[PDB]
Amino acid sequence: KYSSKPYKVDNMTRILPQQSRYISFIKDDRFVPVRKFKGNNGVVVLRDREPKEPVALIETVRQMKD
Amino acid sequence: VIKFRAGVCEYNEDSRLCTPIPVQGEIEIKPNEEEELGFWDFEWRPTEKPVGRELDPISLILIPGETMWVPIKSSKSGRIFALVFSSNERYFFWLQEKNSGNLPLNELSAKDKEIYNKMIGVLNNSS
Repeated sequence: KYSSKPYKVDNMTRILPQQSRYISFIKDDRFVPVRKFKGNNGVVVLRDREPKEPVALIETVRQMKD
Repeated sequence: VIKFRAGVCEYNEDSRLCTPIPVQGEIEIKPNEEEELGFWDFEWRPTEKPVGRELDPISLILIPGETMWVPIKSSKSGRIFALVFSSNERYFFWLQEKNSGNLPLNELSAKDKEIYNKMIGVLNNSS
């Protein structure tokens, strides 16, 4: 395997620790954190951007059970 | 007690025509928690909360001797349930299953004789 220029895909994609390093922060993706430098493994954090409107939502299991 | 399926539309009233939106929702008929009110209540099942509007599991109450049953208020759409209130922020319903729409609609919603014996009987009955 090797590494190349990252390209955009849909939501809910499998991302390895080498795969997340190429994630770029662009206002099109609505990434505005406090750390501003990310792409390690695990779960990231997205700070509130515009309080007037939400970012987006996807149907998950936690929404129904919690 | 009796399961029923319906939906909601917007609040804008101009020509009395409200175009339904594919919003997932369910309403159930239960009198009360302690049954101390004396009349059946119309609630909203917490199914989905689409973004872009204000939707919450809010209940609804009916006042006997006031609300009258109109079979349809709309000349374009069909199966529009009309419950007239006074400044109560009316919530319009609609019948999910489609039994009609290919014929002119005057008194037709579900059945002329069957529906007329439901909402009128519940209106006069109060506990």
